[PDB]
Amino acid sequence: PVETENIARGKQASQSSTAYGGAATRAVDGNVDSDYGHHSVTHTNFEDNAWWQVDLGKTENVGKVKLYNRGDGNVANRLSNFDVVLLNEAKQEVARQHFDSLNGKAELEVFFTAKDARYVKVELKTKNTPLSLAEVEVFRSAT
Ligand SMILES: C[C@@H]1O[C@H](O)[C@@H](O)[C@H](O)[C@@H]1O
Ligand SMILES: [Ca+2]
Ligand code: NI
Repeated sequence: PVETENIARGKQASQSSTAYGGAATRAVDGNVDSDYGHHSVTHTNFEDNAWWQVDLGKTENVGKVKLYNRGDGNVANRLSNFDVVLLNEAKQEVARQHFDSLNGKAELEVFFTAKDARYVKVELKTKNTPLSLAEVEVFRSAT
């Protein structure tokens, strides 16, 4: 049971690198449109262990992180073999979940057990592959 407010929206975002103009802030712009050509999907270099991060700006009790995959050009499978990580204000890991695949689905819902975190990170574990996210949404645990 989570709150409805997407607390990642408009927050400071960063990523390992930026390519094809795929600014990290596109994942927190309030637009889940997954077509790259519509300018709301991020893109890093083709590199090893690409990552993307949002800073929630303070410590929040997180219950759910929802990822929206890229949908055009059939390169959806680049979001595979990845971690979703929650960090504290000191940037130490407080939670981590591993996923093989989204299995063709446009989105993934990730449920955390009432974790107090300031940062949310997506980390690819794969070589020479870019990280592209249409959107990352984060919701507080319902109190
Ligand atoms: C933005 C570009 O989109 C194309 O469809 C891909 O083939 C390229 O690899 C790159 O990701
Ligand atoms: Ca977006
Ligand atoms: Ni179009």
